[PDB]
Amino acid sequence: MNIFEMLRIDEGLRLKIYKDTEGYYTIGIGHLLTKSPSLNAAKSELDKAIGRNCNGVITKDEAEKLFNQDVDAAVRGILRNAKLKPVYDSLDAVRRCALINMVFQMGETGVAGFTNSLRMLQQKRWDEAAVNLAKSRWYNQTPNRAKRVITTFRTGTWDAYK
Ligand SMILES: [Cl-]
Ligand SMILES: [Cl-]
Repeated sequence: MNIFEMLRIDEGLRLKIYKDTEGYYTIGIGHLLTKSPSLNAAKSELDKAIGRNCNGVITKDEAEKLFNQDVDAAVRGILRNAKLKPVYDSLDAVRRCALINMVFQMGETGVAGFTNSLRMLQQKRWDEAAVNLAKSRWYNQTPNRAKRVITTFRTGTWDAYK
């Protein structure tokens, strides 16, 4: 299993503008378009993203293209971030996927806000980091996904996804 497969499980795939768990306009594989209430602001962001007139709908190829860009951007952001980079470098391959997952869903900033959990992952205190990660809005708002990512951190295997 790889990052793409993991995130595809967590975000699903939709070819028409949709609202995410938070009520924000999204398309494809978790590609956030806008936080603006306007469906028109979304359609416009969509056209800009695709470079064509989409009218709120895209093909699977287009969805996958956006997906490739988003994962690449997530990874490059972690590698450029002073707070994230060191955690990342310290982890094993599977657990690195889990940090990418969080950054994809919640942005660099968000993640960088989990100070204490980050410190615990760095020290490799798995069970304790797991407990701390759960004490978050993230866990309360999307418990099944959070559980999956959290289990990945705790065990270092893909069991939660299998
Ligand atoms: Cl809490
Ligand atoms: Cl969930």
